[PDB]
Amino acid sequence: MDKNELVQKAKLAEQAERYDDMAACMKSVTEQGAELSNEERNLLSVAYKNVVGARRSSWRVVSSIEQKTEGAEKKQQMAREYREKIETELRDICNDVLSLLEKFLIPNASQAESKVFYLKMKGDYYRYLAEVAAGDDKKGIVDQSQQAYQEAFEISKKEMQPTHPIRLGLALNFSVFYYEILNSPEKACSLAKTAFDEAIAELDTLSEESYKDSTLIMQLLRDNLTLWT
Amino acid sequence: MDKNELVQKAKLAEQAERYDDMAACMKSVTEQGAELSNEERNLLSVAYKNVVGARRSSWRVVSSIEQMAREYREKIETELRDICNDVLSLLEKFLIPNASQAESKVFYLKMKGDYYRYLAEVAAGDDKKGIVDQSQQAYQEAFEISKKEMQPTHPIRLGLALNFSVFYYEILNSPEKACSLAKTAFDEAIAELDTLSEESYKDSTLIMQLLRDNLTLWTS
Amino acid sequence: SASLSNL
Amino acid sequence: SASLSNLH
Repeated sequence: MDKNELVQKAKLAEQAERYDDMAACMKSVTEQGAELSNEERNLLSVAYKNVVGARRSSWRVVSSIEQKTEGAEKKQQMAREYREKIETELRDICNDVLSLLEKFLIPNASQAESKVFYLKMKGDYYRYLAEVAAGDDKKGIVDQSQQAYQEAFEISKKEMQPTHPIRLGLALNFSVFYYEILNSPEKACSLAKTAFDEAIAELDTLSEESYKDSTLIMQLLRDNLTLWT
Repeated sequence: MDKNELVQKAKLAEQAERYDDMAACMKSVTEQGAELSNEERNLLSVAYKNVVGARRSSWRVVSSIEQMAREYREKIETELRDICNDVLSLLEKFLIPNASQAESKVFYLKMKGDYYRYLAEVAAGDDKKGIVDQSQQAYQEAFEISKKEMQPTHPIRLGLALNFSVFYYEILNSPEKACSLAKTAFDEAIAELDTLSEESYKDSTLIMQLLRDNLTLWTS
Repeated sequence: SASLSNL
Repeated sequence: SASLSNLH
């Protein structure tokens, strides 16, 4: 198939809720080397968000079961080994996406909006690696994630209005990074509060195509604020 | 690995919502040739209900949209067919011949009817006929055994009437038989509520409500 | 149109 | 904690 066919198959897969197919389709599209359209970018992002999301969810369930079975070693052993099998799937998927990010998506990003999107995505998939990293390894991974978010943050702060959904969304995920990964509720709250308030101050800048997304993300930022305090 | 380990892994797979793992685990248990317990039997059934369920759901979305669609719908259908065949194979080679008890024979014959029904949902050629007939044969025999051997409030018997009545409505296009079967199953259960057990009454009453929901829809 | 799948 | 994934 060629670009157009793959992209249509990916849209088909999405509707069938067959996210591996969808991901595989968009991966191939990305590998033909051309800068993705906005439509393609979202299809890629959606595909892998679901593929990785299934593992993260399975990991937490199985990991929880593992910690709850201190004192039942046969069960705790079966849990651990299964957590590890799931973890390998999780890692391979993140490595898969980070690989597409270095080789294709980040170097080919022409406009600021795209560079923020991809750098945020990179922060995201290093964050997911950080969710399960033990080591002797954790630090370097955590660091890669913070650098990608930070670089993205600086570009969105320079280039985007505060109601832009890509910027609010970066603030959201970067703030989650601070709370969950760096364990700093104050830095998380600060980033989240700042982004919400700056958006509140400029609601007239909302567009027809963006305001739903923008205001939904704002609600998320405020929910995290409420939770975290 | 052994039975108990595999079963325990299947329970982990379920909690993780990883149904391919769950189906594979229970398939392996099934392949050891020993009759499954009630627990294991349910684990097997739940595992494949989900695996086949995803395909049935994707088929309907894609069939409806239908180009690219036709080629993809066929891909899903082949998966769907391979899954049904896997389960129907386990039923012939292991589950049905080893069903020593009447309850298991009904359960498995129902499952056989179910999985031919899922095949029938997607059969279009003159191949449909034999498949449809296969589903009815399995349903009919299970029906006869449950009437002979089970109370009308038994959840497995009520569940069979339910799916069998769905067979008449959806596959054979026969709302009158569907209603007739559903109503009889419901009324006969209503006539003997004292036969409800402690361990079963929740399932039994929920299935009755489903039967009645189907009755209501089909006569509307 | 519900089968046993609903439980 | 809610991330952008939680958007619908």
